[PDB]
Amino acid sequence: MSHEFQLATAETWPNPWPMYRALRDHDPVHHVVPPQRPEYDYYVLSRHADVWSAARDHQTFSSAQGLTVNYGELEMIGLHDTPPMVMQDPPVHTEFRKLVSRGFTPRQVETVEPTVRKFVVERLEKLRANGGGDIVTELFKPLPSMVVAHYLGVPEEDWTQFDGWTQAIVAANAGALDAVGSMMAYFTGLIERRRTEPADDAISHLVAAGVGADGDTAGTLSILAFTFTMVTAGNDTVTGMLGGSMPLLHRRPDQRRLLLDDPEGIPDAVEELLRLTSPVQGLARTTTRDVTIGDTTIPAGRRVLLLYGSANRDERQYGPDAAELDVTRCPRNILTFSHGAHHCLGAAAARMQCRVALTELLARCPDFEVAESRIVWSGGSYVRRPLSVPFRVT
Ligand code: HEM
Repeated sequence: MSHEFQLATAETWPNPWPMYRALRDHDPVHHVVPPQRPEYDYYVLSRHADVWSAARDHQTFSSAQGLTVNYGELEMIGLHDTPPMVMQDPPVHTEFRKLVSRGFTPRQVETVEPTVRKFVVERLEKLRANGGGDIVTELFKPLPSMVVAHYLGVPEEDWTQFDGWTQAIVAANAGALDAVGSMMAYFTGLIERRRTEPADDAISHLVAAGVGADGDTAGTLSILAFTFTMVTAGNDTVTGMLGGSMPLLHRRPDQRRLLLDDPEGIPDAVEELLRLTSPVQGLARTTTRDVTIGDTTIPAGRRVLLLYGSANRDERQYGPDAAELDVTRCPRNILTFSHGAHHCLGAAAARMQCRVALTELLARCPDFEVAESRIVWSGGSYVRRPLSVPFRVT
């Protein structure tokens, strides 16, 4: 047990909630001054109201210096020259987002759903036949990779090779030189193909809109950067949502009962699971001006950690039962996908995967066991996701 603020590790991901509660109740605008590195001080926002408003306010809370509390981030990763879309502010962010958004419509979520369902069924049946097993390795890891592949217009025949690169990158993001090289090489070819054979995906749309046309190397690089953004955005997060939901469901048979009796309640249940798992538990911003929130003034030029995971658990927004699973809650203004300019492009895709996985878990493996104490969590301070979830089926 610890109620003192610290960036999470594999060992402290099981139960960050009391720490968050202490912040919300006693220091909602919390100044962190690392004793070993006081020059790397930063601030932490834990309440729903403050996080909601800060996420929206890109003018005051910029994404352009990076999304971690590490002040050397952009040079450390090698993206200072031209940061990716998630590290762009408007207006730079706006045009590119408009173009790629053409590949994030109901059509793209709908076309991949039968493929998602088929894979979920295949893997859950294998688990059922074997009385359980490694649900993360066999389902919750590979599934989101296929969906990201779909959104990038990777042909189905290349999904296995694409999974290989994805896993190396995801593990490293939590070097991957072979993977980064293979992927950037593969997409160079695919982008070229989309010049003459455009489909309905985000890459096809970027190419059709003339990004990279007429020797615009920088444009082409932006498409390549977007592929890396997608791999890092759409994988560990979904695995976190899926794996993180398992103990929550297991320990509430009454809540499973509600959905067994009314499967049409599953979409609402997905929102509640997204609220409580909040796979992106926090991301940072940089203040562009001094800003006062209550009795605290955050100086210009400092990182501010937006604790989405805490905002999602704030009793001021969701009541004294905010810590509990209620699949009929219908929570509004969840922070799981942030809010404002950078609102997750993959929200509908993530929701669809959760819906299909939950539907089939209840239909195919209703009697299951999860030992929460034996879950292994990934390292990394921003995304909360299991590497392994003990899973037994009777
Ligand atoms: C449950 C799973 C997911 C969670 C919790 C999640 C969370 C988020 C969050 C919090 C942001 C905003 C980042 C910020 O505040 O700076 C974001 C952005 C983004 N996400 Fe997701 N995401 C998920 C799944 C996905 C999927 C499946 C995809 C792709 C199909 C995706 C693609 C993106 C992209 C491209 C952005 C950048 C948007 C922009 O900066 O304008 N995400 N996501």
